[PDB]
Amino acid sequence: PVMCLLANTTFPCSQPPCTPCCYEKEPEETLRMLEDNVMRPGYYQLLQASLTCSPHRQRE
Amino acid sequence: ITCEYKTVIPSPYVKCCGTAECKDKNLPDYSCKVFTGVYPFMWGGAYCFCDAENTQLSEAHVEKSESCKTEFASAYRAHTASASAKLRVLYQGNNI
Amino acid sequence: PFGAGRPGQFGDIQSRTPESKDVYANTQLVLQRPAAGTVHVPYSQAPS
Amino acid sequence: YEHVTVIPNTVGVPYKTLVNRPGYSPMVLEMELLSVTLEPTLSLDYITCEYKTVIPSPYVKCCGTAECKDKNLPDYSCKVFTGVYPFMWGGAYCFCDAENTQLSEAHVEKSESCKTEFASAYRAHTASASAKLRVLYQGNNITVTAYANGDHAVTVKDAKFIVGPMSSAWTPFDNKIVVYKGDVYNMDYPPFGAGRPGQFGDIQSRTPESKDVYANTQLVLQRPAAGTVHVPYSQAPSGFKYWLKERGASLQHTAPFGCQIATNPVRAVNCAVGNMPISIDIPEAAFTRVVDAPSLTDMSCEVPACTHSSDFGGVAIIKYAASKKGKCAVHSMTNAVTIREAEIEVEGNSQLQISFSTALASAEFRVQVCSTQVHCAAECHP
Amino acid sequence: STKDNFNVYKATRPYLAHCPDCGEGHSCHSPVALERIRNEATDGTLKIQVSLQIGIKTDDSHDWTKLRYMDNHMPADAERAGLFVRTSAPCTITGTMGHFILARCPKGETLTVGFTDSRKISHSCTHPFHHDPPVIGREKFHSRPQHGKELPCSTYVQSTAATTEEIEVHMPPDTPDRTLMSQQSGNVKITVNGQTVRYKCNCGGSNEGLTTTDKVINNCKVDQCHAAVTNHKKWQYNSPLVPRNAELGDRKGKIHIPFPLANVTCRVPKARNPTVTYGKNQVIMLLYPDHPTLLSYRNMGEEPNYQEEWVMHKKEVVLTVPTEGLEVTWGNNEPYKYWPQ
Repeated sequence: PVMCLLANTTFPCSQPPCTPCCYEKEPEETLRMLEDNVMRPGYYQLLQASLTCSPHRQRE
Repeated sequence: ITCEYKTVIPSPYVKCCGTAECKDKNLPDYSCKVFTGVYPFMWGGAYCFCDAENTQLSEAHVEKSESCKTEFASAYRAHTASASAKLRVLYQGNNI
Repeated sequence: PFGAGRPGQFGDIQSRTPESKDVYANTQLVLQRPAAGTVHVPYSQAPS
Repeated sequence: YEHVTVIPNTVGVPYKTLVNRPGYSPMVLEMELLSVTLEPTLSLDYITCEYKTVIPSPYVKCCGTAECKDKNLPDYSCKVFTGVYPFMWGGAYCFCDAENTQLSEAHVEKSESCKTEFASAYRAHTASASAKLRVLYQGNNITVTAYANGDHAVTVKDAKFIVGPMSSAWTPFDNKIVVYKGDVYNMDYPPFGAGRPGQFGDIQSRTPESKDVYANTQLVLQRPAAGTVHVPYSQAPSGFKYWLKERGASLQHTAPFGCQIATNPVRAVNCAVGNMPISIDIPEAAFTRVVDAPSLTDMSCEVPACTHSSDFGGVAIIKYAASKKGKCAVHSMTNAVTIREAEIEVEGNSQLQISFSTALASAEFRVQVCSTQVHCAAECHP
Repeated sequence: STKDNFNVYKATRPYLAHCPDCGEGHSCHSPVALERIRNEATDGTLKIQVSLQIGIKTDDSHDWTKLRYMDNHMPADAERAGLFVRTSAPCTITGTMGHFILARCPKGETLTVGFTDSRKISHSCTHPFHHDPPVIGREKFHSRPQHGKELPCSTYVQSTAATTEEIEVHMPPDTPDRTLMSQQSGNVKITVNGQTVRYKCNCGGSNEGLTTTDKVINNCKVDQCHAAVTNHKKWQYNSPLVPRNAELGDRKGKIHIPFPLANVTCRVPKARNPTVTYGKNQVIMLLYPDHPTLLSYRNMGEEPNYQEEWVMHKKEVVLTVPTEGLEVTWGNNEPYKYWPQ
């Protein structure tokens, strides 16, 4: 299990709480969260999940 | 091992209406300098509100280039070589 | 030797192993005053 | 100012050096070698460990003749035994009384233990000497780690240090060495493909991950017992197991000059051999001018207690008249006597207490406090 | 489901940065500013980094026929066909993706990267760069052969995928804009237009602040004020040609980049075997090179006496063959060995 940081909490890097469309919802907050995990080994797992948008209001 | 170096230079800290301060960072070839009396411009005009008293903190360090994994030279200490031989012997009408 | 490399010569940058995080560097890196009204980081350094 | 001195290559002995820059107050520096490491460059020839004799189920060909084929495996042995009639619990395994053959086959490979229990054969050449030096500089202890080649310049608090070159190029390691866990041995090990049965190298693997291995264990397959299914054989016992009990004491115990031997990496630590030159380029700011330093007059020395030993068994009380308050360097002008204190604080008409070491029963020595000398008369006891 | 639509370009943006020569030797705030030119590839391929983003549209969608650059305050679309790279003469562009260009360039002393915008206006950036790539092997050839000697060489892979190499990114600094301020009769009127504007006036009262709504500065002149649009929703390459954000400290992110350097194989031609004639302890070769070919030779004894020369055209070479033997290497061919009878 690879862990990332958000304020006073730890969470799985591939699963940030902002999902889906982290950037579309809160662009400033998403980038701030990514900057806080730049040194973490699971940064690219967090970058992948945060910059992926598969919204609810979609068939596929 | 040795390879091509990379000069890491981030965005300079242009402190508008203030004086920036350099701190000793334990990085290879770490260089820091604060330049006084700066008035930098961007496309839409001056970056700073103040005419005078603006400072630019320029910082840089050296690290291995992205090429170091592919393009590199290795420095070795070579001592007492072991001699080996491959010998062909025509023994009983067959080559061994 | 390691920690004795000269600028612009073989060993200006030295890494004990290819995976090593910390490296030795002696490249004669000197930061210069930026041009009037220009945002940039001018510098002088001995080539690779 | 460059201060050059030479200390014996002995760890745990504090040495006092007097720095005398002309027109500047004397400076006393305490230097102590914390560790001296001799790390040779290693080239792995091969690894050795306990061998495993791989023997599958024998091929008992009932009513037929089995055939042996040349298999490229280490110590591959194959033999077909005629006239066999083996039995299992419920009777004879073969239908035929005669014309049954047993094909016995075996080969040697690395044991499952080879990853955990192994000895490495290395070619050791030209060692790089390194030194860790403690320097009492400006009332603080500084640590300097440098190669003792007389080229590697190390700067700590603006003071440039150049250690060596070592007066002795002596090493406890020979050209060929063997490493087992935390133990190193000087051994002229057999080359790869030259290992003997029941001896170190009976099995040889170039690397611990290597698939193909060399084996010379004198493996000979024997004829099975009457009516018995088994693969009897004769083989020389494990050479590695034999070496483990026959190796003797390691270099840590046998090496001259009190060498300490460590592994990961293989190195000789604290070999008390020869001397070590030290070069210190002391910066301008570290010095205090004679005029800026206190001036001492009316000096007298009294020794109320002395014992001539290896440690500071002597006590000396020095009275003085200082022109101003400040720090003064303390140094013995006689080589037969050494003082524990390097620097003391002076103020007017007062007295100072120093600790000294001497081997002399009648010790007559001069003590330089700042730029003034005082004669000390001491009757030291055994 | 669009769970595989990871697009880093939704967070990043093209930008304007300092260029010393935007044409005719004059400096400008360039939308095609040169950041870094990489030449670690032994095959001669150049990995060029620019301030604009190729293969990406303003809506973040990927389109190889398009290019996005910073047009004043907002990014704009431009054609990929209009993009050009040149040294002393035009370069062959081998790959383009985001801030990166792969190019095969002839010998030069400068490097120029340019494009044509929507308004048909050409934009270019020139930097001094000495380009004269070293020879792969022992023969100086022009065109790539299908067959030849396989030699180790490095290149920047044409793969659009970003998995190994990376760049540092951060939020851009405040963007100065004088058009935000207007003269309301004889005072200052700051119109945000749905943006977060940082303002500062050389007047009394509420002279500064990070506003999201319109603000008025009474008893103040338009020249006494400074206005800038903040960019906290976007990422930008950690450029030494752009100032750092004053508000945030050493805050930074990182993104993978296309075309990483990798070890490959370079095929080199083998020069035609020369006409060889013999003499007493002597070898005579009639060399006919089609291009500069390196000739090297050594004695196979105690004193090798290594000698080398680049053969440009028709040349007859007289070499002494000692009792120990002579080894001769003609270009990329395997060494010839000679011994006296």
